Amino acid sequence: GTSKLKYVLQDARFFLIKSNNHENVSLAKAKGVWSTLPVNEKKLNLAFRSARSVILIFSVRESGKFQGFARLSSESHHGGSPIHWVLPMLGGVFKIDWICRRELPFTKSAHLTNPWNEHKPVKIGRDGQEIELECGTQLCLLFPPDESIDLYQVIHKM
Ligand SMILES: Oc1cnnc(S)n1
Ligand SMILES: Oc1cnnc(S)n1
Repeated sequence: GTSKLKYVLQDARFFLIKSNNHENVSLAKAKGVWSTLPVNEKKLNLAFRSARSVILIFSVRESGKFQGFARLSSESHHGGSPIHWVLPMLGGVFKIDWICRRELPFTKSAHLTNPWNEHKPVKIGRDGQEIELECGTQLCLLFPPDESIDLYQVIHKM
């Protein structure tokens, strides 16, 4: 069902994350981690303390798709096991819990606009662009359900 998903997304904040390659999204899906540039690290740390859930919606540059979405489970932290990001600065590491590892083509989100980016289609935005609550909620509900994920453990972290 979609009820636990809606519960996780209640009053959440949403951020568009743009990866330059598929390899970095693969690492994030395998290890439950993300790292970003300092400007966005600051925004995400501020958001993590401000909201019951912070959702990252991932899109690989030039792919024409989103590759899934995940919820921050921590603020960024330095040290830890090194992540071999295939780079084209990546300071702290956020731990993330994946909510959906399935893709969504941009053609399916054409009816959603982001008020925080001039009401342009939600696929449009720089890395770190915040997505308004209603737009982000509907975008997440468009993804195919990911039956491999159990949101019970995520709900307990809120
Ligand atoms: O492709 C990637 C991987 N990790 N951080 C960033 S900003 N981009
Ligand atoms: O939580 C973390 C931090 N750093 N590396 C890994 S693999 N996980």
